[PDB]
Amino acid sequence: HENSNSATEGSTINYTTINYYKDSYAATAGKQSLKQDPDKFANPVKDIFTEMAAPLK
Amino acid sequence: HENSNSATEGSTINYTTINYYKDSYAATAGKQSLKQDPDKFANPVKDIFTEMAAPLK
Amino acid sequence: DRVADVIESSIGDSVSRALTQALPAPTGQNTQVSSHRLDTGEVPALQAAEIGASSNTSDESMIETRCVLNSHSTAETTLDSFFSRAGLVGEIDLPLEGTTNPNGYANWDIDITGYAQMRRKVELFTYMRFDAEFTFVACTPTGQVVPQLLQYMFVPPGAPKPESRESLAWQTATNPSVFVKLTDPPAQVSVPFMSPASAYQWFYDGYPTFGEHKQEKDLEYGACPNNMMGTFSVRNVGSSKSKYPLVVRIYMRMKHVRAWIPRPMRNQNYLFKANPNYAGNSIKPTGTSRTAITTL
Amino acid sequence: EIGASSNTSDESMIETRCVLNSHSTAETTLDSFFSRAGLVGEIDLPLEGTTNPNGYANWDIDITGYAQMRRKVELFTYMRFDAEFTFVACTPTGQVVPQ
Amino acid sequence: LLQYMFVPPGAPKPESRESLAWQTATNPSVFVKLTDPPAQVSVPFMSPAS
Amino acid sequence: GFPTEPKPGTNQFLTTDDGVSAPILPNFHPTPCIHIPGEVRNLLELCQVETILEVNNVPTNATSLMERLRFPVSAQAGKGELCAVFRADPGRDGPWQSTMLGQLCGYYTQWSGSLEVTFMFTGSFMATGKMLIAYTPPGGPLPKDRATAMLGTHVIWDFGLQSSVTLVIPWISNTHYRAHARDGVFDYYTTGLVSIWYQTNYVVPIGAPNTAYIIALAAAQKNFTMKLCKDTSHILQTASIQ
Amino acid sequence: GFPTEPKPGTNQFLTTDDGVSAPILPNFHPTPCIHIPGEVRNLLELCQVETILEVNNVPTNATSLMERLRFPVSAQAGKGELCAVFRADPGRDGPWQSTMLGQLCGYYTQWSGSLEVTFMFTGSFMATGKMLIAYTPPGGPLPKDRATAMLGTHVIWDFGLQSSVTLVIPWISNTHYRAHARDGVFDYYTTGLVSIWYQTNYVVPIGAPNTAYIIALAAAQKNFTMKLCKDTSHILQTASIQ
Amino acid sequence: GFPTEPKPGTNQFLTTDDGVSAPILPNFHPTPCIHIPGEVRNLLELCQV
Amino acid sequence: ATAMLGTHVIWDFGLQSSVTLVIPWISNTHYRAHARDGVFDYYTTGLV
Amino acid sequence: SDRVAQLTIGNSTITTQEAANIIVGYGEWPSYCSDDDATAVDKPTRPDVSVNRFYTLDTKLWEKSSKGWYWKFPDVLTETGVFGQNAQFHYLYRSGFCIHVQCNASKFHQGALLVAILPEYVIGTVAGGTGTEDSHPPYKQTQPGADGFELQHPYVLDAGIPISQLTVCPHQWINLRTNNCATIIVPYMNTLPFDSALNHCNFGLLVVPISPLDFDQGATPVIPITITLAPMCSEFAGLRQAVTQ
Ligand SMILES: Cc1cc(CCCCCCCOc2ccc(C3=NCCO3)cc2)on1
Ligand SMILES: Cc1cc(CCCCCCCOc2ccc(C3=NCCO3)cc2)on1
Repeated sequence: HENSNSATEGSTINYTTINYYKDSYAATAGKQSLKQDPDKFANPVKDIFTEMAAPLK
Repeated sequence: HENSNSATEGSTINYTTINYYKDSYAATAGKQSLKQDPDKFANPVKDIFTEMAAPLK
Repeated sequence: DRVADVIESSIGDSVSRALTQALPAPTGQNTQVSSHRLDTGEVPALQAAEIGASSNTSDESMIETRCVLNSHSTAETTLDSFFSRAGLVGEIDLPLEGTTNPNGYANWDIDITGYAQMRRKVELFTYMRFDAEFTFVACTPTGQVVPQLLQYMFVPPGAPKPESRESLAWQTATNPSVFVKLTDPPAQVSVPFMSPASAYQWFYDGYPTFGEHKQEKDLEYGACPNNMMGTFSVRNVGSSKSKYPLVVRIYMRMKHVRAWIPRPMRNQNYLFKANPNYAGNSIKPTGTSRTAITTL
Repeated sequence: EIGASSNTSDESMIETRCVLNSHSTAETTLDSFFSRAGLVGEIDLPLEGTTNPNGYANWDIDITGYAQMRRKVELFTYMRFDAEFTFVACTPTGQVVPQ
Repeated sequence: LLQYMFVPPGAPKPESRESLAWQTATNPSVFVKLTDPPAQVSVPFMSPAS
Repeated sequence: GFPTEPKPGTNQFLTTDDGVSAPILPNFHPTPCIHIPGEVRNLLELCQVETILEVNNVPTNATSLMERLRFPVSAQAGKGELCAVFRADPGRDGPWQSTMLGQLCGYYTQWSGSLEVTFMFTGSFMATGKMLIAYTPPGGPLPKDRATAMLGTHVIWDFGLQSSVTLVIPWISNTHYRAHARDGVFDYYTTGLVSIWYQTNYVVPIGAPNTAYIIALAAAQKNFTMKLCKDTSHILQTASIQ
Repeated sequence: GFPTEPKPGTNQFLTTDDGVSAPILPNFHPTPCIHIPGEVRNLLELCQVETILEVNNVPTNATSLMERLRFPVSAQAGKGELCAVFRADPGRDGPWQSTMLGQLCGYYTQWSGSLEVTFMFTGSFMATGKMLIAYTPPGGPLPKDRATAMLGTHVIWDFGLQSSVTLVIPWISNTHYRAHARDGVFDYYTTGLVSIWYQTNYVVPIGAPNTAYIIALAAAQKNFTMKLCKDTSHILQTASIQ
Repeated sequence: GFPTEPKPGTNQFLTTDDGVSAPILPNFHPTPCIHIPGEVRNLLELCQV
Repeated sequence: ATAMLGTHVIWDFGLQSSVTLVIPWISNTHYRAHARDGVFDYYTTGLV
Repeated sequence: SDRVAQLTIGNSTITTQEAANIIVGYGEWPSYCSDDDATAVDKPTRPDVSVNRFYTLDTKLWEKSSKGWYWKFPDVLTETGVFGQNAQFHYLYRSGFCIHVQCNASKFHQGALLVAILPEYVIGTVAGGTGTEDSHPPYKQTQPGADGFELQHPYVLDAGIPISQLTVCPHQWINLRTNNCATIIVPYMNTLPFDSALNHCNFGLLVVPISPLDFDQGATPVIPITITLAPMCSEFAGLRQAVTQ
């Protein structure tokens, strides 16, 4: 079959790549899934607040 | 079809290789089965004994 | 039977609370119709930066907006898109006459922090995991292609590093070596994510030894062994003078990239490898300057 | 004295936690360890000399001539395998010539 | 041996044969010998206009 | 052998070409990937994070560099006095260069989307005041007075518990994308101008500082995206790294 | 012919590249493979086999080389006297180099797993005694006395019918794998230290040797694995083999 | 490697040859194509004017 | 820096005029007889 | 119900009536190490309450000229309390932190502090001014422990990086007209499941005055800044004798 040894193993992202060797790290970079999570850096707040509200109550 | 003439013929291990010639010894090294048998060199004892026991009774 | 405080005791919870989720974002967010809003109690525009969160105010709340179906892709902004671009990371000289590397062989310590362009991009993040495609472009200093045979050899840390052009180490019985003519297209090869850590570390705030940490040893601050992948050795294959002065340029293209903890982009000129040192007397502003805040 | 290695487990010598070891053992197979090209022979075809003038040589096929490769194989008493022989030729300077 | 380098507007344009810009860390460059067949590459429809 | 016919492009090394290449380590298996906090997936994730906008990019004494991070606002006397001014263009030289957004733009040739600039007032609790922040779309020359600046997109900001207010610089462009704007000709891609005026006045009781500062934090909105990446110009070093 | 476009890496000879190549002998059929005892499948099989650990790697007289294979233990007088000491690091120079494990490590860049070291007492049946073997994890400097050494992982060994005792050097590391440890900087990957102390004392009746020896045999535990193989440094010959 | 045998025409650059070539910009996405009046499909369209 | 190692509370002045320090029952015995300098200091509660 | 708050760990309770919510670094609560994320096979110690509690480490005086300070973390808490002990006695350490920086003034004072967490905060030197000399920051500067260390070139965070962009890190501001404390909860961040509390500092805490402190004369001129912090989910393994460094 093929060795599962690329850096992105167990990665929550899904890639479709090409390869001609038994080791998967040799595969192309490939096209991949476009999921983002801004809140992680832009809104790491504990108790969220909406824009419509006044951030300080 | 193809000649069955590689060094690992009749080998209890299973390999998946690539080849473009009629002679199988020309095939790649390939990925293969990972079975081990430590006891053969580490415990070639006739009557086994557990770790929990005292080796000499 | 138990003591209760032991039964609740959430000590040993291996999974993290999260608080955020990754959603699909193939295109830019579209704009929806907005109308006038004259009301009390609702203030989008008003924020409290102190909290530490970016303003969540939407365009629709600040002006009457039309509707726009944004189909602009966000694909080119992925880590792979941004990083999977070959770039120069190493340069090796093999001159005939000189003090650099005569004898006909060199040992390049594998370290990508030697060139400013590539270095800055990666120093955008604190941790990075990835495979890479190394391409080696060789020729003479004039850029001329010559009928010469070379041998590149990856030498993992702990392996015998060649001491001469005819070192026994060139038998490369277990190390991976490459033999190429300068007349053949630049050699390219695929490298995995080798390293005992889960990711390469661009910045390691600490020491690696456990000693006294005196003056002389401050040389080891920020030195993280999980990044020293060993050396890359090259020699002209033979037992006599090369006959042609050579140069090898090492290009690296990252692939299957994962990156963590973004940091502020490099501000001052770089001075040394694996060492954020800056020129104290030449501390320049992040960017351009004007004459007054009230004039362009 | 018995001639067997200690079968004592870590768990019996200390209070251990639980660890799910997923480290591969693939790179330790014979093929992984041995399927690596290595130098086993070197042949000279000089112009002027006492070695091999005339323009030809006869190398007795024997891989025991170079230390790196030799030691690896001498790890075992018997070995069965196929092989890929690669021949790298050029002048002593490492120069490529139309020959 | 030559190096071709596409330099999108706004990118540092090389000032000399040894300009730092030739590190081409993000720009797309091509390295070819004049002995190799002419280099050929595929370019998309780049432009803010349609 | 099987009939082939090599074409132009043969043997070329294309930096951005994404193909395959022989693996150096057969059957090698990487170290497991632990779970680490703060994983990034797309750079856009970073562009929506506010960073300090050096509106006051005037000082250079190396002793006063920290002074650029914030501009002053103080009790005025007249009416509609101009506080500060700056270009909305993010990929252009200027204040935006201090921001992570501006920095990441250097890496892409074109961009698109609305921008936001939150201004946080850092004066005393006792100080009040109303300001008028105005975005002046392309073609409009730097407004000479407030009565002119107000004709564009704007917001009247009132100081209160809510320290800061955010000015949204909507994506108002003729083109779908914008290449970095830069004085000559490429000023075609200019975003516009931001001007801050005193709506009423900075008022304060006796016993409180007569002058305080405002801090600008800027980022991109959700409809923001970039394309065609190049290399940052901004920076390039000097003496090969030792 | 069919359109192709050769890429970088063309014509290169990659030692570790695993591809195919024309067979020199068409229709050749190998000699059947008889059944032979002791077939090896994985090197790890060999790493779990105990080999003599030259703890006493001091003597060099070529007449006394056999002396390294075992260290002495003799009737002491005091309390908690130190018997011997050594690094737990297996890929490092030192005692481990005498073992098959240490030798096979030279062939791989990194390793992982617990280690075991069985000590067999070879004195007279009449001699008794209790020893304390202690593994001192990274960061802990070579224990100055027993009272300090005991704070780490250890085992009190009592001499009896069961000649030997085994010290398990559990895999206690910050990283998942370890590259070979070696003085400068790479001491980061050090495993730790093993120290042997007298728990009570070597006791013997009249008519029995006042001094005897202990033999150390070491190997790797079941959770042991290695990766990224390189070439052994340890050895390299001199005058091309005749 | 897989057995091949290059034929005449190898390395030639044929102006009108319609083949493929490596893309310089990975994952690049063009500006949307607005609707514009007067699109031409065939030159014959112009010859009847 | 030493006092903080024990049970404590950081009090911030605000609309809520007061803060309450709870001196939890942390004793070896189930009950305590009145504490008093000599010997009976055994029953001391502690210090605030 | 957002400007008032109470933090309680172990036997410690922090109170506040002018807070500005709580930041949770990279949006993740501190957790213990997975059974498949770990390697060290010995069963760890999880002292719990004796270590996961608030330690009020130090006070700095904010002045109209202050440049700003920083504290490297894992380190800062060594030598102090039972936490410090488990850190010296054990090789491996792992833990998250709840950092509460406090500083108050009157409605008549003004100023703004940037409180951020910068992971792997490697320090640099001025390189001898000319930048030709390859100097290196001393053990006293890289790992100051409590007492922290004052910045000399905050604009570049003494590391050649723009502070203007420091906000891409879990941060929070202390704007006197608005609040009087910052609260940031940081999860364990490293490329390894455990590491040495001694030679490695997972991150640094930066407290920098971006908008200078100011006030008319006569108002109390002593505006202190106090750092209080609490380890969370502290785990230790690799027991030996106690090592200082
Ligand atoms: C065949 C063949 C292949 C090679 C070279 C293989 C190189 C693999 C390099 C992987 C590099 O990963 C790095 C991670 C971090 C750093 C780093 N430098 C300063 C601190 O971080 C450098 C390289 O040589 N011969
Ligand atoms: C075409 C073509 C192919 C060749 C060379 C084929 C060589 C096949 C060699 C197989 C070698 O197997 C060996 C086994 C044992 C020893 C050995 N040397 C010392 C005792 O054992 C050497 C080689 O030449 N031309």
